[PDB]
Amino acid sequence: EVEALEKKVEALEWKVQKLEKKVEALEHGWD
Amino acid sequence: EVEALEKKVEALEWKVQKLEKKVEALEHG
Amino acid sequence: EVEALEKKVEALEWKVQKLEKKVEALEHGWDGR
Repeated sequence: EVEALEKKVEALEWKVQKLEKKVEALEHGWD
Repeated sequence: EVEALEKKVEALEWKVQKLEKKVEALEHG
Repeated sequence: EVEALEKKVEALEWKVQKLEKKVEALEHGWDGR
């Protein structure tokens, strides 16, 4: 059960860092 | 303790999915 | 182990909430957008 939780958190941490990059690009008008 | 964590992870999982869809829209129209 | 999950989860909540604010601001064009 906590092993399953840990995989879920690892994937969230990934999705969230990708979201952070996308949102910063949008905020800053990057590129 | 663990059950409470499971609730928090589900809540986060849902919010991140909504974020992904909205950000994706934002990148198009 | 479980203590570590709990801190990771807490971090995520702060970041996810920051992301929602930013994304809503972008979507509604708040404060010039």
